[PDB]
Amino acid sequence: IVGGYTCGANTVPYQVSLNSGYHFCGGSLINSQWVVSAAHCYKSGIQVRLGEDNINVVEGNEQFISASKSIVHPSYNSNTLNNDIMLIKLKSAASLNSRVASISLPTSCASAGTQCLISGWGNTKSSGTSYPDVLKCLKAPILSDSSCKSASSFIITSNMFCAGYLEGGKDSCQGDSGGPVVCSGKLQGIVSWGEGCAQKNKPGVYTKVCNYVSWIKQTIASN
Ligand SMILES: COC(=O)[C@H](Cc1cccc(C(=N)N)c1)NC(=O)CNS(=O)(=O)c1ccc(C)cc1
Ligand SMILES: [Ca+2]
Repeated sequence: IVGGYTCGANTVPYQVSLNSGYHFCGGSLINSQWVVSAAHCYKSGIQVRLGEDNINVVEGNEQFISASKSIVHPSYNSNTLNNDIMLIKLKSAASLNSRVASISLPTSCASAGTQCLISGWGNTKSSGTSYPDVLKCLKAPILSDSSCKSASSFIITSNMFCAGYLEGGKDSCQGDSGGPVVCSGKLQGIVSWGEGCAQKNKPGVYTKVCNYVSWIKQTIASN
């Protein structure tokens, strides 16, 4: 997260860390046994860490659970990152509480100008590198599709949306991928891609979750 603020211990209870010997992507807990992340975060031997704040220090509210099955979206295109969404099922159900809680799926798609919460343990520098140990947060509004294309020249699909500031300075970054974008109390996006970080006229691009609710529900009810 570039230009954000320290969230505060366990203030984002649905935020998860994907670990394969080290943190490599974020994700969101949608129920006691399922996690949603980005398909480009796919990897074998994934361990899900819940209740995390400082990812390098056992603080007491963590739950480390191995994944038993990973399901990348059937139409994921790694070249364009269209349909950049993936489902991860935990070996055993997590114990839900104040510090470990699920986030609800949307019933409608968020609209332009809506303020959302983006979070992750990603890089905090637009130039160079600096990775934080604690969870960072950022408030950012959804942008209109035309305004996004006009300024960035990005080729967006109907399964993506832009959020951030055309002025630059604030944005998600390397390592935040797979993480949550929450608006109106529901999971509306997944950190997917961008061009550099916090660059002017180059806002972040996120997977539009409201288009995948049906797929998610059907997959979870049968796996
Ligand atoms: C990979 O290194 C980076 O600094 C960022 C990471 C990132 C990830 C998710 C969201 C954001 C964000 N801005 N909100 C940033 N991505 C890039 O800079 C990738 N763009 S790119 O122009 O470098 C590029 C384009 C196409 C290919 C095949 C490879 C690389
Ligand atoms: Ca910890």
